[PDB]
Amino acid sequence: AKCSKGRTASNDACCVWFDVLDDIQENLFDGGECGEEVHESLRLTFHDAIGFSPALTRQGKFGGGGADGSIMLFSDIETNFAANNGVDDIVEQQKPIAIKHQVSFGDFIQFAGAVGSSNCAGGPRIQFLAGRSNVTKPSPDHLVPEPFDSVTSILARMGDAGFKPDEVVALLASHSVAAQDTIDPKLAGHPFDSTPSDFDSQFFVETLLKGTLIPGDSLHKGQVKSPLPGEFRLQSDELLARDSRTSCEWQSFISNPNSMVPKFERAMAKMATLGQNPKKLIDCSEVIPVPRGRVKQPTLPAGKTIKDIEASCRKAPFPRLPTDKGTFTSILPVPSS
Ligand code: HEM
Ligand SMILES: [Ca+2]
Ligand SMILES: [Ca+2]
Repeated sequence: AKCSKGRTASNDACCVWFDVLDDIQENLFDGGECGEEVHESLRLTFHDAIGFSPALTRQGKFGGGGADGSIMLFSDIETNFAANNGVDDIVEQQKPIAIKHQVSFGDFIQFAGAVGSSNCAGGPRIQFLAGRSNVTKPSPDHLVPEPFDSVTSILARMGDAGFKPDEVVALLASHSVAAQDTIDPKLAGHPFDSTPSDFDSQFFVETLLKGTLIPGDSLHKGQVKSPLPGEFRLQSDELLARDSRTSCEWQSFISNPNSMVPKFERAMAKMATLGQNPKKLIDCSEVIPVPRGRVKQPTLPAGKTIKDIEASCRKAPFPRLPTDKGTFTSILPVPSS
């Protein structure tokens, strides 16, 4: 099929997505940047999709429709769930764009996450299927993991949704391009790793450092001490890096950084289709841009040593990494306008 600007797709119904791509790249994402709107859009993929619970369905209760646009269509309900603090900003930015292009909310949310992540250095190229229906119901509350939930709780929730522990760790590669706004609002924009525009393994390294700093005036629910000026640390990430159920796979992204993109891609393709049958969607994956940037070598931050790493994988020692020279410079907050 002939799409706009001389582009083609095997299925004519993919053509619309090239026009959505141009709009979000130029406007929402300020010229194809891996910044604030990308980070928010990637988080939104999870907050929409994870509202899916076979455990509830099996007890004769509504379990949620998964990657169905519900968080957007029913934003008034879902964005007031506690675990959805901070999501309404991006939902309200995205909603009129989906409507103006007459594409479904569920499809738009996943598309924005896939396009956006491809803008990050060394980023993924997530599969993109289209055809999700807008006709759904609001998610039940209490289906989105919180940063104060135990590893047992997070793994049981994610397991109900369909993800093994290794896949939970892979999905958390997203925290390599990520910041917080609502855990400590005064430190809004402080990222989870030193490189929030690079889809790299710094998140996995830096979460294994000993927490030594309270970045603001106090700690807050869901937060623990951070290791580096400018960085923010979630309670949950700290625990998952160190728990025996997840610690080896956490370290695996440091030992074998080349695996991060493929494992994230596979887990995201699954997440993006919770509540859907791919065989009844169309494959518009070719619309997603090809990411740029090499696989970076993970390093220890300037001023840190191996003694600062709380190595937690029983079977295998923490890999030998280079250490950045000199003294550490505080990590810049992520810009937002
Ligand atoms: C496994 C349990 C998870 C927990 C407990 C968790 C928790 C959080 C929290 C507390 C924040 C900061 C929210 C705020 O204060 O602004 C956050 C941000 C983020 N999360 Fe996670 N998350 C998890 C899984 C995921 C998954 C599966 C993805 C997507 C694949 C994801 C993508 C992101 C992104 C990209 C951000 C950055 C948002 C921004 O910069 O505005 N998270 N997460
Ligand atoms: Ca949903
Ligand atoms: Ca990073």
